[PDB]
Amino acid sequence: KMSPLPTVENQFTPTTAWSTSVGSGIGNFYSNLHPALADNVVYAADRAGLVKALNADDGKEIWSVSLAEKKEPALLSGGVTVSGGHVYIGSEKAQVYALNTSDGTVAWQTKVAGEALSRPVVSDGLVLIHTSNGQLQALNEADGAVKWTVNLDMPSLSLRGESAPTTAFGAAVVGGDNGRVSAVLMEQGQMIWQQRISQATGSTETTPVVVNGVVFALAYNGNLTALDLRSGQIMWKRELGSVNDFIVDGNRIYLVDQNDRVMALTIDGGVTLWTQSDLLHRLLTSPVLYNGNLVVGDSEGYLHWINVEDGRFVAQQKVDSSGFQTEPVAADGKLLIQAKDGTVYSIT
Amino acid sequence: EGFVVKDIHFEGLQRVAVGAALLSMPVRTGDTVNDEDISNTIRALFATGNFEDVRVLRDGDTLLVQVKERPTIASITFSGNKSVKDDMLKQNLEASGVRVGESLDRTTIADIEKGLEDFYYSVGKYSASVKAVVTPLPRNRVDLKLVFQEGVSAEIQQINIVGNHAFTTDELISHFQLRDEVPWWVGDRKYQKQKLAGDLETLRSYYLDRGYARFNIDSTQVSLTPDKKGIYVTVNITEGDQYKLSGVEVSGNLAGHSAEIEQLTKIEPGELYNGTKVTKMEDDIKKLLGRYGYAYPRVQSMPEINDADKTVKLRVNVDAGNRFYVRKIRFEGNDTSKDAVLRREMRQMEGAWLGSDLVDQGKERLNRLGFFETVDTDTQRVPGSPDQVDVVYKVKERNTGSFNFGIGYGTESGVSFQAGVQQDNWLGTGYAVGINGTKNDYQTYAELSVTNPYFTVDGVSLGGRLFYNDFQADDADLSDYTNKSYGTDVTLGFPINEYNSLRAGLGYVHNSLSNMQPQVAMWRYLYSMGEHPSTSDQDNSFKTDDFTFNYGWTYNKLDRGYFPTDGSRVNLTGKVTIPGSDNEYYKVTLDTATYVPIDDDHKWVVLGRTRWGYGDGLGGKEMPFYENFYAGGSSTVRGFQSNTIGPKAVYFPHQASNYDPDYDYECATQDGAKDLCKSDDAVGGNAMAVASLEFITPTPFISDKYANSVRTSFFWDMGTVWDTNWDSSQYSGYPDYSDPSNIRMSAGIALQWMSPLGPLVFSYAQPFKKYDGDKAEQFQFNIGK
Amino acid sequence: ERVVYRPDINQGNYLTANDVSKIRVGMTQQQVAYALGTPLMSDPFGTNTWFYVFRQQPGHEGVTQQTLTLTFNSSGVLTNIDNKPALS
Amino acid sequence: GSKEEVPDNPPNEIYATAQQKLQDGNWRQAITQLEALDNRYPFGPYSQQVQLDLIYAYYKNADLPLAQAAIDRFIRLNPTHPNIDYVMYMRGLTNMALDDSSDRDPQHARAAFSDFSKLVRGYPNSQYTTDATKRLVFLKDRLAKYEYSVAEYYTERGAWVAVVNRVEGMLRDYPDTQATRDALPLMENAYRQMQMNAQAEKVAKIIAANSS
Amino acid sequence: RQVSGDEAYLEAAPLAELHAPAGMILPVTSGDYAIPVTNGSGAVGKALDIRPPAQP
Repeated sequence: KMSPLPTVENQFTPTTAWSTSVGSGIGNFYSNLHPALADNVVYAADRAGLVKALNADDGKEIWSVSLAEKKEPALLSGGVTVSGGHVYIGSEKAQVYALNTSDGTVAWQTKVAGEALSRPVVSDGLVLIHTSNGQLQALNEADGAVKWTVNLDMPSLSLRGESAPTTAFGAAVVGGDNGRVSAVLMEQGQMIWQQRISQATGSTETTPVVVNGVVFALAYNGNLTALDLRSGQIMWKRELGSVNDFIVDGNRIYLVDQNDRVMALTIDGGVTLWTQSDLLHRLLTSPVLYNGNLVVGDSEGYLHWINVEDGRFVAQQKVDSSGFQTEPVAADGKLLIQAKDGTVYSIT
Repeated sequence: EGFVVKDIHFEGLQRVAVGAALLSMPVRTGDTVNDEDISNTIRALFATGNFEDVRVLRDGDTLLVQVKERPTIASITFSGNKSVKDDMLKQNLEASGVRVGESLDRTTIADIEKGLEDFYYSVGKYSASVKAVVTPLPRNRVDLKLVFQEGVSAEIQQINIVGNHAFTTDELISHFQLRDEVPWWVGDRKYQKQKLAGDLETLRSYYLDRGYARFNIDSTQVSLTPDKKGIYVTVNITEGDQYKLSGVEVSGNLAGHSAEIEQLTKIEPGELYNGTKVTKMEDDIKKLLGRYGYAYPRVQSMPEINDADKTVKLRVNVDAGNRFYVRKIRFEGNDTSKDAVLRREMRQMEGAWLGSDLVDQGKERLNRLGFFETVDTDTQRVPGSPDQVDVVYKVKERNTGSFNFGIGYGTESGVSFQAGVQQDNWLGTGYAVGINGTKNDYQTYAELSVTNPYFTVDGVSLGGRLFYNDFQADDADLSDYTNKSYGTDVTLGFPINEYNSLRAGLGYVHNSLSNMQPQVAMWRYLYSMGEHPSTSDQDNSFKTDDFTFNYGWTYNKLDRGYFPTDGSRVNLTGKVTIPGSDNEYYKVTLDTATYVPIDDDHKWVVLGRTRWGYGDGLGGKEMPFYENFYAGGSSTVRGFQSNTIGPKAVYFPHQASNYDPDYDYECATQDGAKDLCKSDDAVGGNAMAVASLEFITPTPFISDKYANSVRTSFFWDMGTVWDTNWDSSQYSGYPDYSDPSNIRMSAGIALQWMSPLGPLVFSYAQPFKKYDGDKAEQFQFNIGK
Repeated sequence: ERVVYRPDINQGNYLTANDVSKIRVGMTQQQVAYALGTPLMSDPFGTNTWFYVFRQQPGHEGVTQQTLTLTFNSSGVLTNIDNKPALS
Repeated sequence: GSKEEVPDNPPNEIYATAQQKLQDGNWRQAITQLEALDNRYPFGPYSQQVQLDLIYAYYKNADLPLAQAAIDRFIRLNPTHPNIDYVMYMRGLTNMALDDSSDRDPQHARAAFSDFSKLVRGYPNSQYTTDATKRLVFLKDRLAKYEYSVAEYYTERGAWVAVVNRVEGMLRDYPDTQATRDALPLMENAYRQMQMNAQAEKVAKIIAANSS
Repeated sequence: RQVSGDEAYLEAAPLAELHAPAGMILPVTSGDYAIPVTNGSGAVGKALDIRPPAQP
């Protein structure tokens, strides 16, 4: 049922700059632990509690601390997002860690509402955490004090959360696990508006982007909508798409759905440009732009470079036979990714 | 004026005859019909379930009816069903409305799909997608073709508890059922997923039984991965420090029983809050009022909190309700089992005043029989009465014709084969017939038993038996002899209590001995019978017919059936020969096993076992050696060989067809047998007394959700067997086999679990107090039998 | 008998001492039926009679049952009341 | 070990073949020939004969749950057919065959009693009335015999109130049955156990005035 | 194994109305479980052709 590895005449040779192993990884457990690049330094971690810091050029150890005691797994599954000399990691034991970027020591720790699966989001002096029990909390960047807490309504059957809230003009636009994308004030946590995007075939059974007063959010079933930043009213609707995560480049939208097919849409009405169904029914991660091409890693451990204007495969390379689960990172002209065993990979 | 129906007419009637459609019409030929009666007529033809598009309209003077019948189902072919066979898929559809020969509503095709999907959510196929394909035919027909597709299943991958600090997360998930952390192959509990359903109530009872009276479960999330093949479970809890029970106040309508309720709701202040102690008081009131004739008493408890003293005052509300009487007690679904079989397991009587608990216990006694597949209760209000009710039990019977084989393994007896066939409802009278056999390294047994559980209307049982047993002593680590035996045993079982039961009955047993190696102790019994065999021959034979009266008493107050942590088990079995038999003896066996805990959690148990056995002759004769008692092995005293504890054989100088060629023998004339010979071969005795004492400990190298499955126990086993008829004077050169002071002791470690191969039990012992001839067997196991 | 298990045997009527006072001679069936109702035994045929049998023989002893017999007339009005602490 | 599939044969050929399978006694193949004949032509000029012949085939081949279903279909679709009286009769035989020949969930004979009753009420001069009446006498006897067995157990148990209420129920519904007269001493005794000699005497008067 | 159309029902004991004493009478007979008087008379048991008749 899984579409086999497509045959690609490599336009160029995809290579591994450096490869550093980090802990035992996350395994077959669906987490979100992906590396984070900042000031030529790569921060990655495994679930067990091991947190490292690597050089973005060669991948050498600067510091390597563990977040476990007498060991019991720290259960890191949320992160990592790095800002302001702080490394924020969310665990499944209702904890939020803040590590200094210098030595890797704990600045502060905060007991949250539930399983912090969502990657932390840093806007203003607040750290946005979205737990599994539908509790959007904002922890103070300074000391970690829980400033406010928003109860996003819980569904019957649940998914792995999840939504990393985006922020624009006083508000934190976040998605729900029920099918509603919400917008709340950053200081009070006050509800502004709510919009429902989901269809119900009873009883048969998510990071948003703000582009010029337009909020883009995708439904858990795979319905796409453009939302007005002010009212939250739906502008246009298309019934295709899904998790994992999408990205918006200028006036085009590239995304990967439940059936793991890659396609490009227009920012205007969402019309189709091209559709790639050769990586069909594999387990691709999120797509990210790296020097003109779309980069996606599947479950077998192959990366796939795709031409953005026709959907043609540019390149294909075996990187780690352990496979790929978490999302890649393409910043500072670099390209990172973490296999299921915890090994971090720089590309080309 | 309209509309005078001069005539009726139909168009489109195929299967539905004219009379069948002319029947359901609320308007008929000759009537005066307007738009209100036509709308009622159309909606009436629709409620017949024969058409999908009905149309009634006027002609000049004739009321014309146009219809289009529902497509008749020609066949239902399945395609892609791997987990479910085609035959049961048929029956589940027929019990839902759709079947061959009948018709389908094309608006219910989607409901058939999602209806069959739901069956794949009963089991773990959360990705199932059954597609229905409808295809027309020459005449008004249709072939339903259900396309099945399941990519599955889901092993729930993690169970996590958030908000716990008093107890570790792994320790809490050790008590349920259903777990999923790590499904180790050791470990038996398997990790699939369905409705919990009250697995929180165990976690609820865990905190509540230890004082946390405010313990509240905020939310429970059952997570799914993007691939619909992975399940998580997250339960958020909120514990509540320490709470002492200060007092209990009773409120509500008490039905004038305030005097005795204060007793049921009394406490000794101040002691720790206990949930099951509160649940007990709730049911004690419900049972007290039930005694005073109350059908549905309702008792509720709410803990009023005192944060100042960290104590809890229990608020209890009582509502006795009303009285109800049972008119008839009916039984539906028993096409085989006669009425008396089901009605004999009741505690709510017909006519008598109603008791809700008495009805529920009626359901419990029925499924405990295991005669039925499902047992449903239904208390119906008798028409035209405020109180009289009918308690009806609906049952779907279960096939009690079972073929059951079995294999085993253990140092005590090697590989063991159990094979037979039992019918627990022949032919539906409650009787239990069964031809069962077994195979062992030193014993083969086969029987034919018939048992009536309700010989009397009170519960006394009468069981018949017809057996056949072969015994080889040389393979049982004893002095070489063979005892071929058979006979019939009838017995009565007296349930004097749910904690105690008595046994009594007669029995005939024939023992044909053969191939007995001549030795002093064995030969002494032969003289007492009146036999004089050769002390130089291996060949011999002895047929003995015996009639025996038997009595037995079994006491069991163990809390848990598998791993006892508190309680005691006592069994006493006695035998005696009634005059007229060849032998004249009596035998009394006593087995005791008591468990005593020493903590709140009952994870430190001190087990003490004792086993007593004694028997002797009556009128000059002596107790048969094939009724001797033995010790040593996996069950009696660990650290010794099987049946090696006790007397040893003193063989006579003999010569036999062996054929005396080259290898080892015992006191053989060719190997120079001039006089009596001391041996290591045990024979057991007519007097045995062993006593064990083990310290059950928590298993120390796995602190996951495991330790509550495996049980370690450091033991100190000891015992002794002797012969109260051994002439210590005539054989002064040989050890005294009549002294009970020879106590053999031992000590070691044990292991227990239920494995894929079966229930295992390891035991590494060591005999520090041993005597001459005692063969040591330190490592012992048992895989099945 | 002596030592056998014989669960609990009750029969259809529970009569407390403070509920037999509600019935005074001259009442209809309705009143008697919502005071203590419904008396399970009405015998054929010519006579009307409500037989209330507080039948408590669940244990091995007693054997403790008190019976309450009521008699009306042709128009369903209480004429006779018969209470008896049986049985000795 | 029957054979399932059916060839695409001429209309009369199959029916003439199915007939010979019916006249001989081999019902298993008679069904299969007819079951495919009705599953290809449901509203022919004589397709109602096929429905009639099917019911007879299921009944003689011990296929009762299939017989009842075909019976209900013929009644629902043809409630005024000239031979609907015969279908009602076969309906009664089916429920009667689902019985004892024994207090084993008597609803199958209790439902059979209703099926024959509807036959004799609407069709007194039916060709099956006399035999149906012979069965009605037997069905009424065991429906009373069921209550007797329930009364006999409660007699052994000691539920005297349940006994007399059951015999009263017997005397009400089944007064002219054999089991009723045999249940009369059970009612008298249950009265004497509750010290109701005034009532047991009434029962004794009835027993003395009647011999069974 | 299930029942063949057999003459087990022709063995049943006939119906006889229970006589009522003086100063007494029986419980009222209900509508259901009552067999209407038919004088017949047709063939019974194995003598009754239970094969489905039809013409044409």
